[PDB]
Parts: sequence; structure tokens; C-alpha cells
Amino acid sequence: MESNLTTAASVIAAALAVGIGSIGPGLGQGQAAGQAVEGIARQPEAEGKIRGTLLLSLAFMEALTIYGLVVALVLLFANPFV
Amino acid sequence: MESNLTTAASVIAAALAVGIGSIGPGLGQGQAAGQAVEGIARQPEAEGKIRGTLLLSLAFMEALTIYGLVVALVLLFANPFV
Amino acid sequence: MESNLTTAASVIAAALAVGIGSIGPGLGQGQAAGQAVEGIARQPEAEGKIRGTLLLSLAFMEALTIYGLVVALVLLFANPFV
Amino acid sequence: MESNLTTAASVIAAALAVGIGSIGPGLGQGQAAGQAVEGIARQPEAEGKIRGTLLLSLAFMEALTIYGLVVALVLLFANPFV
Amino acid sequence: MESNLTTAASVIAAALAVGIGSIGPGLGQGQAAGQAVEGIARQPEAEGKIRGTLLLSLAFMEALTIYGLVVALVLLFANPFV
Amino acid sequence: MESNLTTAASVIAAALAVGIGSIGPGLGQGQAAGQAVEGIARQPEAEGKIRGTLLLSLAFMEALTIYGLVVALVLLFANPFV
Amino acid sequence: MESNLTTAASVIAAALAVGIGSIGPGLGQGQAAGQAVEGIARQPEAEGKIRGTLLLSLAFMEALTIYGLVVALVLLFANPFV
Amino acid sequence: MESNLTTAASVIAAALAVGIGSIGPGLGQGQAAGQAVEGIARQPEAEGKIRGTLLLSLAFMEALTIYGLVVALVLLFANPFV
Amino acid sequence: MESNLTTAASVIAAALAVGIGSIGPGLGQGQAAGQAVEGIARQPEAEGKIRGTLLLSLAFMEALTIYGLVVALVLLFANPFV
Amino acid sequence: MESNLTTAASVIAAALAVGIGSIGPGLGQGQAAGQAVEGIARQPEAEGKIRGTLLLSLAFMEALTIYGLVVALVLLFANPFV
Amino acid sequence: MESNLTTAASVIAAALAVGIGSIGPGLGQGQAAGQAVEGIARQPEAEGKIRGTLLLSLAFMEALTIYGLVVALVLLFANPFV
Amino acid sequence: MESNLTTAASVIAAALAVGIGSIGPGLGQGQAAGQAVEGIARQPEAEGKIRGTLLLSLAFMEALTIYGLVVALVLLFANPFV
Amino acid sequence: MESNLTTAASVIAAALAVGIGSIGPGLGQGQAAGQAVEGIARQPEAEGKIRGTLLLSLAFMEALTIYGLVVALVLLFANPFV
Amino acid sequence: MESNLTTAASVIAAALAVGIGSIGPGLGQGQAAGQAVEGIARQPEAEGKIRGTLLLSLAFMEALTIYGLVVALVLLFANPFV
Amino acid sequence: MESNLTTAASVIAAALAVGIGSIGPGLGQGQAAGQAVEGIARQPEAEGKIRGTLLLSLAFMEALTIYGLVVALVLLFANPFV
Ligand SMILES: OC[C@H]1O[C@H](O[C@H]2[C@H](O)[C@@H](O)[C@H](OCCCCC3CCCCC3)O[C@@H]2CO)[C@H](O)[C@@H](O)[C@@H]1O
Ligand SMILES: OC[C@H]1O[C@H](O[C@H]2[C@H](O)[C@@H](O)[C@H](OCCCCC3CCCCC3)O[C@@H]2CO)[C@H](O)[C@@H](O)[C@@H]1O
Ligand SMILES: OC[C@H]1O[C@H](O[C@H]2[C@H](O)[C@@H](O)[C@H](OCCCCC3CCCCC3)O[C@@H]2CO)[C@H](O)[C@@H](O)[C@@H]1O
Ligand SMILES: OC[C@H]1O[C@H](O[C@H]2[C@H](O)[C@@H](O)[C@H](OCCCCC3CCCCC3)O[C@@H]2CO)[C@H](O)[C@@H](O)[C@@H]1O
Ligand SMILES: OC[C@H]1O[C@H](O[C@H]2[C@H](O)[C@@H](O)[C@H](OCCCCC3CCCCC3)O[C@@H]2CO)[C@H](O)[C@@H](O)[C@@H]1O
Ligand SMILES: OC[C@H]1O[C@H](O[C@H]2[C@H](O)[C@@H](O)[C@H](OCCCCC3CCCCC3)O[C@@H]2CO)[C@H](O)[C@@H](O)[C@@H]1O
Ligand SMILES: OC[C@H]1O[C@H](O[C@H]2[C@H](O)[C@@H](O)[C@H](OCCCCC3CCCCC3)O[C@@H]2CO)[C@H](O)[C@@H](O)[C@@H]1O
Ligand SMILES: OC[C@H]1O[C@H](O[C@H]2[C@H](O)[C@@H](O)[C@H](OCCCCC3CCCCC3)O[C@@H]2CO)[C@H](O)[C@@H](O)[C@@H]1O
Ligand SMILES: OC[C@H]1O[C@H](O[C@H]2[C@H](O)[C@@H](O)[C@H](OCCCCC3CCCCC3)O[C@@H]2CO)[C@H](O)[C@@H](O)[C@@H]1O
Ligand SMILES: OC[C@H]1O[C@H](O[C@H]2[C@H](O)[C@@H](O)[C@H](OCCCCC3CCCCC3)O[C@@H]2CO)[C@H](O)[C@@H](O)[C@@H]1O
Ligand SMILES: OC[C@H]1O[C@H](O[C@H]2[C@H](O)[C@@H](O)[C@H](OCCCCC3CCCCC3)O[C@@H]2CO)[C@H](O)[C@@H](O)[C@@H]1O
Ligand SMILES: OC[C@H]1O[C@H](O[C@H]2[C@H](O)[C@@H](O)[C@H](OCCCCC3CCCCC3)O[C@@H]2CO)[C@H](O)[C@@H](O)[C@@H]1O
Ligand SMILES: OC[C@H]1O[C@H](O[C@H]2[C@H](O)[C@@H](O)[C@H](OCCCCC3CCCCC3)O[C@@H]2CO)[C@H](O)[C@@H](O)[C@@H]1O
Ligand SMILES: OC[C@H]1O[C@H](O[C@H]2[C@H](O)[C@@H](O)[C@H](OCCCCC3CCCCC3)O[C@@H]2CO)[C@H](O)[C@@H](O)[C@@H]1O
Ligand SMILES: OC[C@H]1O[C@H](O[C@H]2[C@H](O)[C@@H](O)[C@H](OCCCCC3CCCCC3)O[C@@H]2CO)[C@H](O)[C@@H](O)[C@@H]1O
Repeated sequence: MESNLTTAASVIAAALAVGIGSIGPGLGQGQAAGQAVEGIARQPEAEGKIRGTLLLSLAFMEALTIYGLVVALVLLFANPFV
Repeated sequence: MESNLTTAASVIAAALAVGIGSIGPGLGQGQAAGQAVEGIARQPEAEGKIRGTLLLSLAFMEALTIYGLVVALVLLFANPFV
Repeated sequence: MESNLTTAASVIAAALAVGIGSIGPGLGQGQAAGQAVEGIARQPEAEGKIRGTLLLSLAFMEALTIYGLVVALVLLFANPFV
Repeated sequence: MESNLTTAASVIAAALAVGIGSIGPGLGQGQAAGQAVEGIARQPEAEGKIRGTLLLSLAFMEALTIYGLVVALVLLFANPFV
Repeated sequence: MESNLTTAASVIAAALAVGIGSIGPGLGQGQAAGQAVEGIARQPEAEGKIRGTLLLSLAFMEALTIYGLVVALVLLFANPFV
Repeated sequence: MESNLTTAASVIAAALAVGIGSIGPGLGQGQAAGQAVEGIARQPEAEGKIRGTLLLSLAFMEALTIYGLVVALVLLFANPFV
Repeated sequence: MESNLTTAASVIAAALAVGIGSIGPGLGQGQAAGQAVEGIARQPEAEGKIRGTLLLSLAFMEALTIYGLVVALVLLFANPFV
Repeated sequence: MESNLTTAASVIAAALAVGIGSIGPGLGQGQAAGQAVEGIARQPEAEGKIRGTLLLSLAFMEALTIYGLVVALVLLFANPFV
Repeated sequence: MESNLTTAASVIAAALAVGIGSIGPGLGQGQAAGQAVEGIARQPEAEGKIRGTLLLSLAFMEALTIYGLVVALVLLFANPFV
Repeated sequence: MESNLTTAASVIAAALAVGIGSIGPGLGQGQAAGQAVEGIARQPEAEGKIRGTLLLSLAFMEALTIYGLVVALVLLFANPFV
Repeated sequence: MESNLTTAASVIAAALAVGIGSIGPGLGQGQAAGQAVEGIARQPEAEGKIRGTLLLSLAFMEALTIYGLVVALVLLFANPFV
Repeated sequence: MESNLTTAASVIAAALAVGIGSIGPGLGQGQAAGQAVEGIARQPEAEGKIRGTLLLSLAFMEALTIYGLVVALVLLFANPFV
Repeated sequence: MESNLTTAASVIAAALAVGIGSIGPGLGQGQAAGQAVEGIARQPEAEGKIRGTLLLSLAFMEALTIYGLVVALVLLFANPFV
Repeated sequence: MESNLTTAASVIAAALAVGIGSIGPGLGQGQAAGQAVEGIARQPEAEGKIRGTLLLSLAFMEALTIYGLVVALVLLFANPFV
Repeated sequence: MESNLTTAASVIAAALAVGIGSIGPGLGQGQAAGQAVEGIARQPEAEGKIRGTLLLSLAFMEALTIYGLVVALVLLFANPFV
């Protein structure tokens, strides 16, 4: 077992990196998704093209929070200091 | 039974990750869903294409918060430090 | 009757997780529900399609807060450290 | 009687759990309910479909706070530490 | 006339419970009622249905703040620690 | 005369319980009132029904802040600790 | 002439109650009044029914802040503790 | 020339009460006044009815801040403790 | 000269009283005045009725800050403690 | 070159007075002037009336920030304590 | 060289007096400018009158931040204490 | 397993870099993509152009959060101090 | 080479002045510019009158931030104290 | 290795520089890019003119963050103090 | 390898200046750019006039952040004290 400052900072850091990490993307995806379904009702014929661009967008946004997830796991599993 | 700083942090870290980490995704899902039923109401014939594109979005968004859940479960059940 | 830091941290943590945890999803569910009723007033024939999609959405949002409910219940009944 | 740090944290925790845990669902129901009635005015023949779907959603949000309540009640009546 | 940390946290917690706990429901209700009177003016003939559903929502919202009151009262008249 | 922590926490608690207590309801009532007068201009014939539902609403909202007022007076006049 | 903590708090408590306690009600009244004169302008014939329903609202809202005023006067002129 | 805590607390308290105290009512009065002039431009014949209702509203809002002015003046000239 | 805690609090207090006490009325007048002129443009023959009513309201808000000013001036020139 | 708490609070208070004291009037004026130039474009023929009332409002708003300047100058050139 | 508290408070004060000082006017001017150019596109004939009233407005707003600038320079160059 | 201030600041900085750094891009992208799917529904025939420019923007925005990741990685895998 | 409090403040003061001092003016300029190109697009013939009135505004706004820049350069290059 | 206060400040500083420095430009690009595509949909023949101008602006904002990046990289790889 | 307060203050200061410094201008540039593209879609013939005005605006906003870049670079490479 270990318990210095760094271990403590590490676990908090981990949590913040995904907690704060998901706020922007959280909102972002909601926005895009909303527009796409509204679009799909307007032009059902256009669903595939829309579904396609939505996904491209959803990728980019989810990547942002995964960067936090990645940092979090380096801090818990591959921690460079403790 | 253990108690030090790192354990105290670990539990606060847990809650923040899962708590904070829900703010964005939750607002986002509400936005996406609202638009979809509004969509369905406009063009009922398009329900399926909407329900489908919506399930897509919801997963991406939900997954965002599931990253925080993961971090919490590690901190609680597979802690590297304590 | 133990009262170290980690017990006081736990109780605080359990509260935050489930309290902060409900903000986004509480708001979002309202957004979704609102559109659904406005929808049902516009196309009462589409009630069931609307109702089903809404019900699905609500579950997705309800989960988000349930993750904070699960972390809280571990911290109270399955506490790893104290 | 007993007045350690954990009993102190426990009272505050219990209050935070329901004080904050109501903000989200509090706004949410008001949005949903507002929509409902406005719809009922525009389309009175849909009252039962509206009212019904509305009632459904209302439950979901109400639960979001009842989770905070539950935690509060444990921290008070079934406290695991003090 | 006993005075300790736990008694101090108890009076503060009591107020925060009830006090913060009004913000959400207070706004939410205004929102719902605003729509109702607007609706009642658009379709006086629907007043009954509108009044009826409004009362339903009010109740659901009032109950959110009552939970805070409930805690406040426990902390002040059935405090488990002091 | 008395002056421990609890007396001090008590007086502050009292103030917050009504100060914060009135914010939500404060806004809420403004909203509903506004809509009702706007409604009354639109359908003067409908004034009684409107005036009726407004009042029902204004009750509910004022009750929320009175819960704070009640806590405040227990803290000043029926204080359980000091 | 007295000075301790509880007296120092009592005065800060006073101001907060009356200060904070005005924020909501003040915004709310502005909203209600604005709508009423706008109302009056639209349908001048309906002045009286508006003036009347408005006086109603204003009282409920004003009363909210008067609760804070009461708490302050007690803290200053009928203090239980100091 | 006394300078205990309670005198420094008083001066701070007097300032807050009258400063914070003016935020809501300052905003609200503007809201009301705005509608009133926009109104008078729409129905110059209704000027006096509008003007009278406005004048009444303004007084209600002005009181709110005057309560913070009264607490301030006690704290400076009728201070109970110091 | 003299530099106790109360003189220190007194300068800050005096500044807070007018710095904050202007925010509310500051926005309020701008809203009111904006409306006024816009109305005058739409309905120039109403200039005197507009301008007059506007002037009235402007006074009311201006007073809200003059209260902060008054307090400031007392804390500075007629200080009851230091 | 005297230096004490009261002199430090005096320089800070001076800046906050003038600095914070600009936020409200600054926004308010922009608002009022924005309407005026918009109005002057809608009805060039009314420029004179519009310019005239705008100047009135500007003055009322400028005076709010001047109060802060006034305090700033007293604290810096006629400080009563140091 | 000099370095007491006051020198330190002085330099910070200076910075805040212009930093915070420019926020309101910063926004304010943007608003007015925007409206004036929008106005100028609408009524090019009316450019001179508009350009005139804009400038009058821009003066007033810039003066607010100069009051901060003035305080800042008294603090750095004509500092009354240090 | 070294632990010092600099190592603690390093884990926290790493998380804040990536975590805070997502807020802007996350929202921005949602905004951009929301418009794209809306556009693709308005003019399916333009999908190609719309998709193409959207990808350009996404890239520019993704690169903003990547800078934070980059720092996070330096601090964690090429830390210059520890 | 010097180091004390006043020098440490001087550098933090510098950044705040130039950093904070850009917030308002930056948002304001964006607003003014946006409106102008929108203006130009509507009435291309009026470009010059817009470009001209815009340059005017931009200078006033930019100047606001230049006050903060000045304060920083003094603090760094012509410090009165250190 | 070395772990003074300046290395600690240096890591945090470097993270703040890019975490915060992205918020502004992050939202900005999303707004700009959203507009762009929406325009391209309405007016596909203008794609190259739109896309081009858009690209231009995108650079400008991207630079705003690259400045934070640059600072970060200096504080890390070319640190002037530690 | 010096590490006094003023070096740690410098590094923090450099970061803030350039990070906070980019918020307003980052947002504002987006606002301007958005209007410009929407504009170019409305009047592709006006592209060059629009494009030129935009380019001018962007430079004005870019400067604002460049002032924070200049203060940062002094603090790192031309530091007056340390
Ligand atoms: O006190 C002796 C210990 O001191 C060092 O760290 C000490 C340090 O001195 C002390 O300030 C620290 O308490 C500081 C509490 C800071 C709380 C902080 C708040 C936000 C970020 C996360 C948590 O505890 C450390 C425990 O290791 C060493 O790391 C440790 O090996 C050594 O035994
Ligand atoms: O200083 C006494 C001893 O304290 C150390 O740990 C101490 C540490 O220094 C101290 O800051 C800590 O109390 C600090 C309380 C901070 C509360 C914290 C804030 C946010 C995160 C959750 C809660 O207690 C530790 C108990 O493990 C170690 O036991 C030992 O190295 C050291 O000698
Ligand atoms: O009961 C004695 C225990 O002391 C330690 O905790 C100490 C700790 O050192 C001390 O800083 C701490 O006071 C620190 C107050 C921090 C407030 C904290 C903020 C987050 C939410 C909970 C409240 O009190 C503890 C009392 O137990 C250890 O946690 C524990 O191992 C040990 O047994
Ligand atoms: O021995 C006398 C009693 O003292 C203890 O409490 C002590 C405690 O150690 C001390 O930190 C405490 O001062 C701590 C001040 C904390 C302020 C608090 C923070 C959140 C809630 C509102 C305000 O004072 C208590 C005494 O009034 C114990 O709580 C109690 O069991 C014991 O009987
Ligand atoms: O260190 C002395 C005692 O420490 C513990 O409680 C101490 C604690 O350390 C101390 O920080 C505490 O005062 C510190 C202030 C606590 C603020 C906190 C903020 C949110 C949660 C509620 C209150 O007083 C307690 C009085 O018992 C335990 O009672 C026991 O380990 C030990 O007797
Ligand atoms: O210091 C001796 C006294 O200690 C206890 O309380 C002490 C306590 O120790 C001390 O931390 C406390 O000062 C703590 C100041 C906390 C200020 C707090 C901030 C927000 C909530 C309201 C006010 O003063 C109490 C005065 O009673 C007992 O209550 C008292 O009987 C005893 O005489
Ligand atoms: O510790 C010394 C003595 O202090 C006690 O009271 C002390 C108390 O402990 C202390 O925290 C307090 O100073 C604390 C200053 C906190 C400022 C407060 C914060 C928010 C509410 C308004 C202002 O002064 C009291 C004076 O009555 C009692 O006089 C006595 O029991 C004790 O022995
Ligand atoms: O003049 C000596 C007086 O000391 C006490 O107050 C002390 C107190 O103990 C001490 O914590 C206090 O320093 C505490 C600083 C708290 C700052 C406070 C925050 C709220 C707004 C006002 C400023 O200084 C007082 C100086 O008087 C008592 O209030 C008074 O009975 C006694 O006569
Ligand atoms: O004896 C030398 C002088 O010292 C006293 O002030 C002392 C005081 O006791 C002490 O708390 C003070 O440090 C207190 C630091 C408080 C920071 C302050 C908070 C708000 C306003 C801006 C920053 O230092 C003063 C000395 O520079 C008295 O104020 C003065 O009358 C006396 O002549
Ligand atoms: O305790 C020493 C002195 O305490 C009083 O003033 C003390 C006070 O206690 C102390 O907290 C204070 O420094 C404490 C910092 C005060 C911060 C406060 C925050 C907002 C209001 C303005 C500043 O310094 C004073 C210097 O005189 C009185 O001057 C006198 O009772 C006594 O001589
Ligand atoms: O410590 C001895 C010195 O004490 C006085 O001031 C001392 C004072 O005691 C001390 O609290 C102070 O440190 C207090 C640090 C407060 C930081 C503050 C935070 C916001 C406002 C700007 C900065 O340092 C002063 C340096 O002069 C006298 O001014 C000085 O002549 C004397 O030599
Ligand atoms: O107290 C020891 C000595 O400290 C004095 O200066 C001290 C001062 O007291 C102390 O608060 C200070 O450390 C205070 C650190 C506060 C950080 C500050 C907060 C915001 C503004 C930027 C950073 O260091 C000074 C070094 O010049 C003087 O050197 C001397 O008069 C005194 O005897
Ligand atoms: O001697 C052991 C080591 O201790 C020093 O660091 C000490 C330092 O003095 C002390 O203030 C520190 O406690 C300070 C707590 C500050 C909390 C911090 C604030 C922002 C970043 C997250 C949390 O503890 C360190 C020990 O763990 C040095 O940093 C290091 O070089 C040295 O080798
Ligand atoms: O005073 C002891 C040492 O002080 C300096 O660093 C000290 C410093 O004074 C102390 O406040 C510090 O702990 C204090 C907490 C610092 C918080 C800060 C907040 C944002 C920036 C990052 C962290 O620990 C250092 C450990 O080295 C220098 O290392 C050196 O002058 C000396 O050896
Ligand atoms: O290296 C020893 C140096 O000590 C002084 O600074 C001391 C100072 O007294 C002490 O309060 C300080 O700890 C204070 C911690 C304040 C944290 C601060 C917050 C703003 C951003 C940067 C971090 O540590 C310094 C360590 O150097 C002087 O600055 C310098 O003249 C002297 O040479």
C-alpha cells in the first residue's frame, strides 16, 4: 500500500480528467444528435447522408473525453511517479 | 480496515467522477431525445429512422459517463495505491 | 463507532455523487418529456411512437444518476477501506 | 451525545444529498409540466394521452431526488460509521 | 445548552436542506403555472383539465422541497447524534 | 447571554434558510404572475378562471419559502441545542 | 456593549437575510409588472382586472422578502442569544 | 474608538445589505419601466393607466432595497451590541 | 493614523456599498432607457409621455444606488465606531 | 511611506469601487445607445428627440459609476483614517 | 526600493481597476457599435446622425474605464501612502 | 516511488490540461456538426461540400484539445523536473 | 535580481491587467464586426460608411484594453516600488 | 530530481496556459464553422468563397491557443528559472 | 536554478495572461467570422468587401491576445526582477 501526496493527487486527477472531460463533449453530442434527428424528420430521404456525417462528428467529440480517460488510466495503472 | 489521505481522496475522487461526469451527457441526452419525439410527431412515418439514429447518439453520450463509472469502480474495487 | 477522515469523506462523497449526479439528467429528462407532450398534442395519433421513444430516452438518463446511486451505496455498505 | 467529524459530515452530507439533488429534477418537472398543460390547451381531446405520458416522466425525475433522500435517510437512521 | 461541531453542522445543514432545496421547485412551478394561466386564456373551456394536471405537477414539485424539510425536521427534532 | 459555535451557526443558518429560500419562489411567482396578467389582457372574459389558478400556484410557491421561515424560527425561538 | 462571535454573526446574518432575500422577489416583481403594463397597453379596457391580479401577485412576492426582514429584526432587536 | 470584531462585522454587514439588496430590484424596476414605455408608445391614450400601475410596481420594488437600507441604518445608528 | 480592523473593514465596506450597489440599477436604467428611445422612434408624437414616464423610473433606480452611496459616506465621514 | 492594514484595504477598496462599479453602467449604456442608433435609422426624423432622451439616460447611468470614483478619490485624497 | 503590504496591494489594485474596469464598457461599446452599423446599412442616408449619436455614446462608456485608469495611475505615480 | 510537490502538481496539471481543454472544442464541434446535419437535410445535394468543410473545422477544433493531451503526455512521460 | 512580495504581486498584477482587460473588449469587437459584415452583405453599396464607423468603434474598444497593457508595462519596466 | 516551488508552479502554469487558452477559440471556431456549413447549404455555388474565408478565420483563432501552447512549451523545455 | 516566490509567480502569471487573454477574442473572432460567412452566402458578389472588413476586424481582436503574449514573453525572457 502507498499513501503520499502524489498517490492522492493522482486519484483526484484521474477523476477530474474524465468528470470535467465529459462536460463539453457531453453537451456537444446532444446538440448534433438533436439536429440530425430533426433533419431526419425533415428529409427522410436524406437519412443515410445525415447518419453518416453525425457519426463522423460523434467520433471527434468522444475522442476528446477519451484523452481524459487515457490520462486517468496512466495515473492509476501506468503511474510514472507512484 | 485502512485510513489515510489517499483513501480519503479515493472516495471523493470516486463521487466526483461519476457525479460531475453526468452533467454534460445528461443535458445532451435530453436535447437529443426532445428533438427526436418532436421529430416523430412531425413525421410519424419516419419513427424508425429517428429511433435508430437516436439510439446511436444516446450510446456515445452514455459511454462518456461510463468512463467516469469505470474510474470510480477502479478507485473502489481495484485501487492501485490503497 | 469509528470516525477517521475516510468515514467523513465517505459520507460527503456519497451525498455529492447522488446529488450532483442528478442535475444534468434531471434537467435533460424534463427537456425530453416537454417535447414529448408538445408532440402528443400536435399528433395524438403518434402518441405510442412518441411514448415509446421517450420511455427509452428516460431510461438512458435515469442510468446516469443510478451510477451515482451505486457509488453511494458501495461507499455506505461495501466500503473498501473503512 | 457523540460529536466526532463523521457525525458532523453526516448531517451536512444528508442535507447536501437532497438540497442539491432537487435542483435538477425541480427545473425538469416544471419544464415538462408546463409543456403538458400548454399542449392540453391547444389540444384538449388529447388530455388523457398528455396527462398520462406526463405522469410517467414525472415519476422518473422524482426518483432522481428520492435517491438523494434515500442516502440522507441512511446517513441518518442507518449510519454505517457513527 | 450543548454545543459541538455536530450541533453546529446540524443547524447549518437544516437550513441548507430547506433553503437550497427551494431553488429548483420554485422555478419549476412558476414555469408550469405560467403555462397554465396562458393556456387557460387560450382555451378557457379547458380550464378544468388544465387546472387538474397543473395541480398534479405542483404536487410532484412540492414534494421535492418537502424532502428537504423532512431532513431539516429530523436534524432538529430527532437528531440521531446529538 | 450565550455565545458558542452553535448559537453563531444558528443565526447564520436562520438567515440563509430564508435568503436562499426565497430565490426560486421569488423568480417562480414573477413568472406565473406575468403570464396571468398577459392572459387576462388576452381573454378578459377568462379572468376569474385565471385569477383562480394563479392563486393556487402562488400558494404552492410561497409554501417553499415558508419552510425556510419555519426552520429559521425553530432556530431562534425553539432551538433544540442552544 | 457586547462583542463575541455570536454577535458578529448576528449582524452578518441580518444583512444576508434582507440582502440575499431580495434578489428573487425583486426580479420576479419586475417581470410581473412589465407584463401588466404591456397588458394594459394592449387592452386598456382591462386595466382594473390587471391592476387587481397584479396587486395580488406583488403581495405574495413582497411577503417573501418580508420574511427575511423579520429574521433580521429579531436578530437585531429580539436576539435569543445575545 | 472601539474596534472589536462586531464593529468590523457591522460595517461590512451594512454595506452588503444595501449593495446586494439593490441587485434584484434594480434589474426588476428596469424590466417594468421598459415595458411601460414600449407600452406608452403603442397606446399613448393608455399613458395614465400604464403610468399609474408602473408607479405602484416601482414602489413595491423600491421597498425591497429599503429594507436593506433600514438594516444598514440600525447597524450604524441603533446597533444593538456595539 | 489609526489602523485597526474596523477602519480597514470600513474602507472596503464603503467601496462594496457602491461598487455592487450599482450593478443592478446600472443594467436596469439601460434596459428602461433603451426601450424608451426605441418607443420614441416608433411613435415620436409620444416623446413627452415616454420621456416623462422614463425620467420617473430613472429616479427610482438611481436611488437604489444612492443608498449605497449614503452608507459609504457615513462609513467615511460620520463613522460610528472609528 | 506609512503601511498598515487600513492603507492596504484603502488602495484595494479604491480600485474595486471604480472597477466593479463600471460593469452595470457599461452594459446598460451600450444597451440604451444600441437602441438609439437603431431608432435613429428607423426614423431619422426623430433623431433630435432620440438623441435628447439618450443623453438623459447616459447621464443617469454615468452618475452611478461616478459615485464609485467619488469614494475612490475620498479614500485616496481625503482618507479619514490614514 | 519599497516592499510592504501597501505597495503590493497598490499594484494589484491598479491592475484590477482597469481589468475589471473594461468589462462592462467593453461589452457595452460592442453592442452600440453593432447596432449603428446595422442601422447604417438600413438607412445609409442616416449615417451622419447615427455616427454622431454613436460617438456621444462611445464617449460616456470609455469614460467609465478611464476612471479606473485614473485610479491606477494615482496608485503607481501619485500614491498617497507609499 | 518518488513523491514531492512537483510530482503532485504534475499529475493534477496533466488532468486539468486534457480535462478543461475539452470544454471549448466539445461545445464548438457539436455546434458545427449540428449545423452540418441540418444543412445536409436542407440541401442533400450539397452533402459532399458540407461534409468536406465540416471535417476541416473538426480537425482545427480537435487540434486545440490535442495540445492539452500533448502537455499531459510530456508531464507524464517526459517530465523535465521529475 | 530582486524578490519580495511586491515584485511577486507586480508580475501577477501585470498578467491580470492584460488578461482580464481583454475579456470585454474582445467580445465587444466580435459583436461590432459581425454586424458590420452582415451589414455589408445586406447593402454592399454602403461598405465604406460601415467600414468607417466600424474603425471608429474598434479603436475605442481596443483602447480599453490598451489601458491594461499600459499598466502592465509600467509594472514591469517602470515600477515605482521595485 | 529537483522539486522546488517554481517547478511545481511551472507544470500547473503550463497546463493552465493551454487548458484555459482553448475555451475561447474552441467555442469560436464551432460558431464560425457552423455558420460556414449552413451557408454552404443555402448557397452551394459559394462553397469556395465560404470555405476560403472560413479557413482564414480558423487560423486566427487557432493561433490564440498556439500562444498558450508556446508558453507551455517554454515553461517545460526552455524554462528560464528551473 | 533559482526558485523564489517571484519565479513561481512569474510562471503562473505568464500562463494566466495568455490563457485568460484568449477567451474574449477567441469568442469574438468566431462571432465575426460566423456573420462573414453567412454574409458571403447571402451576397457572394460582396465577398471581397466582406472578406476585407473581416480581415481587419480579426487583426484588432488578435492584438488583444498578443498583448498577453507580450507580457508572458517579458516575464519569461525579459523579467525585470528575477
Ligand atoms: O509528513 C511526512 C510526509 O510528508 C510528505 O508528504 C506529506 C506532506 O508533507 C503533507 O503536507 C501532506 O498533507 C497535505 C494535504 C494536502 C491535501 C491535498 C488537497 C488537494 C490535492 C490533494 C490533497 O501529506 C503528505 C503525506 O505524504 C511525504 O510525501 C511523505 O513521504 C512523508 O512521510
Ligand atoms: O504530519 C503527520 C503525518 O501525516 C501524514 O499523513 C497525513 C497528512 O500529512 C495530512 O495532511 C492529512 O490531513 C489533511 C486533511 C486534508 C483533507 C483532504 C482534503 C481534500 C481531499 C480529501 C480530504 O492526514 C494524513 C493521514 O495519513 C503521514 O501520516 C505522515 O507521513 C506524517 O508524519
Ligand atoms: O481517528 C484518528 C485518525 O486520524 C486521521 O485523520 C485525521 C486527520 O489527520 C486530520 O487532518 C483530520 O482533520 C482534517 C479536517 C479536514 C476536513 C474534511 C474535508 C473533506 C470532507 C471531510 C472533512 O481529522 C482526522 C481525524 O481522524 C486518519 O485518517 C486515521 O488513520 C486516524 O485513525
Ligand atoms: O470537547 C468538547 C467538544 O468539542 C469537539 O468539537 C470541537 C472541535 O474539536 C473543533 O474542531 C471545533 O472547531 C472547528 C471549527 C469548524 C467550523 C465549522 C465547519 C463546518 C460546519 C460549520 C462550522 O470546535 C468544537 C468545539 O466547539 C467535539 O466535536 C465534541 O465531541 C466535544 O465534546
Ligand atoms: O484530532 C482530534 C479528533 O479528530 C477527529 O475529529 C476532529 C477533527 O480532527 C477536526 O479536524 C475537526 O475540526 C475540523 C473542522 C472540520 C470541518 C468539516 C467540514 C465539512 C464536514 C463537517 C466539518 O474536529 C473534530 C472533533 O472531533 C476525531 O474526533 C478523532 O480522531 C479525534 O478525537
Ligand atoms: O475555545 C473555547 C470554546 O470552544 C468551543 O467552541 C469554540 C471553538 O473551539 C472555536 O473553534 C470557535 O471558533 C471557530 C470559528 C468558526 C467561524 C464559523 C464560520 C462559519 C460558521 C459560523 C462561524 O469558537 C467557539 C466558541 O465557543 C465551545 O463551544 C466553548 O464552550 C468553549 O468555551
Ligand atoms: O480561543 C479563545 C477564546 O475564543 C472564544 O471565542 C472566540 C472564538 O474562539 C474565535 O474563533 C473568534 O474569532 C474567529 C473569527 C472568525 C470571523 C467570523 C467568520 C464568519 C462570521 C463572522 C466573523 O472570536 C471569539 C470571541 O468570542 C471564547 O472567547 C473562549 O471560549 C475561547 O477560549
Ligand atoms: O478588541 C479585542 C476584541 O477581540 C475580539 O475580536 C477579535 C477576534 O478574537 C479575532 O479573531 C479577530 O480576528 C479575526 C479576523 C476575521 C476577519 C473578519 C471577517 C468578517 C468581516 C470582518 C473581519 O480580531 C478581533 C479583534 O478585536 C472580540 O470581538 C472582542 O470582544 C474583544 O474586545
Ligand atoms: O503595528 C504596525 C501596524 O500593524 C497593524 O497591521 C498589521 C496587522 O496586525 C496584520 O494582521 C496585517 O496582516 C494581515 C494580512 C491581511 C491581508 C489583507 C486582507 C484584506 C485587505 C488586503 C489584504 O499586517 C499589518 C502590518 O502591515 C495595524 O493595522 C497598524 O495600526 C499598526 O500600526
Ligand atoms: O489582535 C490584535 C488587534 O486585533 C484587532 O485588529 C487586528 C485583527 O485582530 C487582525 O485579525 C487583523 O488582521 C487579520 C486580517 C483581516 C482581514 C480583513 C478582511 C475584510 C475586512 C478588512 C480586513 O489585523 C488587525 C490589526 O489591528 C484590533 O486592532 C485590536 O483588538 C488588537 O490590537
Ligand atoms: O513582517 C514585518 C513587516 O510587517 C508589515 O507588513 C507585513 C505583514 O506583517 C505581513 O502579514 C504581510 O504578509 C501578508 C501576505 C498577504 C498577501 C496579500 C494577498 C492579497 C492582497 C495583496 C497581498 O507582509 C507584510 C510585509 O511588509 C510591515 O508593513 C513591514 O514594514 C514589516 O517589516
Ligand atoms: O515575516 C518575515 C518577513 O516577511 C516579510 O515579507 C514576507 C511577507 O511577510 C510574507 O507574507 C510573504 O509570503 C506570503 C506569500 C503570499 C503569496 C502571494 C499571494 C498573492 C500575491 C502573490 C503571492 O513573503 C514576504 C517576503 O518579502 C519581510 O521580509 C519582513 O518584514 C518580515 O519579517
Ligand atoms: O524533502 C522532501 C521533498 O519535500 C518538498 O515538498 C514538500 C513541501 O515542502 C510541502 O510544502 C508540501 O506540502 C504542501 C501542500 C500543497 C498542496 C498542493 C497544492 C497545489 C498542487 C496540489 C496540492 O509537501 C512536500 C512533501 O511531500 C520538496 O518539494 C521536494 O523537493 C523535497 O525533496
Ligand atoms: O521554505 C522552504 C523552501 O521554500 C521554497 O519552496 C517551498 C515553498 O516555500 C512552500 O510554500 C511550498 O509549499 C506551499 C504550497 C505551494 C502551493 C502552490 C500553489 C500553486 C503553485 C504550485 C503549488 O513548498 C516548497 C518546497 O520547496 C523553495 O524550495 C526554497 O526557497 C525553500 O527550500
Ligand atoms: O528562496 C528563498 C526566498 O523566500 C521568499 O519567498 C518565499 C516566501 O517567503 C514563502 O511565503 C513562499 O511560500 C508561500 C506560498 C504561496 C504560493 C504562491 C501563490 C501564487 C503563485 C505562486 C505560489 O515561499 C517562498 C520560497 O522562496 C522570497 O521570495 C525570496 O526573496 C527568498 O530568496
